[PDB]
Amino acid sequence: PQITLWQRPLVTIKIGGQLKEALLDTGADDTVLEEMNLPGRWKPKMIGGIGGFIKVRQYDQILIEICGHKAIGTVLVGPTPVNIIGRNLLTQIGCTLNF
Amino acid sequence: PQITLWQRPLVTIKIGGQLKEALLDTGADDTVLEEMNLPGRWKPKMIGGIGGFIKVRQYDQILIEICGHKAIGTVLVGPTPVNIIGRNLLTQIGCTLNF
Ligand SMILES: COC(=O)N[C@H](C(=O)Nc1ccccc1CC[C@@H]1CN[C@H](COC(=O)NCc2ccccc2)CO1)C(c1ccccc1)c1ccccc1
Ligand SMILES: [Cl-]
Ligand SMILES: [Cl-]
Ligand SMILES: [Cl-]
Repeated sequence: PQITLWQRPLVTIKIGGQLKEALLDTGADDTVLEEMNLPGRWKPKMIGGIGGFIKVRQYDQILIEICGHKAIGTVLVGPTPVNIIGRNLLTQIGCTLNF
Repeated sequence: PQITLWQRPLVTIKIGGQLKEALLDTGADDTVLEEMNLPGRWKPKMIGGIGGFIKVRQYDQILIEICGHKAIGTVLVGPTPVNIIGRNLLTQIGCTLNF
């Protein structure tokens, strides 16, 4: 699809068999989701946002569907104002910016 | 142009006669630039994101040339870690997400 930016680019994602709403964020290098359960082991990661740095849990090779496109990659879990799909997964779904 | 997401979507902007580098951020509702002087009246605002909030100055009706395209709108100025072009100006240049 072609998504305009008059409103927030919120889409449905599917992870762990559940639907969630998430923001397509070209300013984010990584994908960060609000508190949830994911399988396997996690590693520590510090991420910097507009307000400062936060600790998150890094899970690798996680299956996630974004706006109907399947991806398998790194998902960070932590305190975020909204679920964000960052460039690591936007590249997997073939997303570009155009003007 | 078609801007890839393999790297951060950084472009050249021109504002107040100054050339700067800025991030095209579909996850940002607003445009926020690192500390600089702008003409006219301003009012304070708090903007939130990962890590919390930052206090910024809000200037309205500001002219910005983004990657050669003129856009007018509100520009926030404060302690952001990177210059961000948010949706309020991305819409003006006809920027869309495509996949
Ligand atoms: C009242 O309205 C808001 O509070 N709006 C928020 C917003 O637009 N706020 C905002 C406005 C102007 C400039 C910068 C920012 C802050 C948001 C931008 C988003 N992209 C980059 C995200 O990049 C980072 O956080 N840095 C690195 C990183 C790496 C991996 C994963 C995430 C982030 C930089 O921050 C918004 C939002 C909040 C609640 C519900 C829906 C949306 C939001 C918050 C946090 C993340 C994404 C969006
Ligand atoms: Cl990844
Ligand atoms: Cl505006
Ligand atoms: Cl349009």
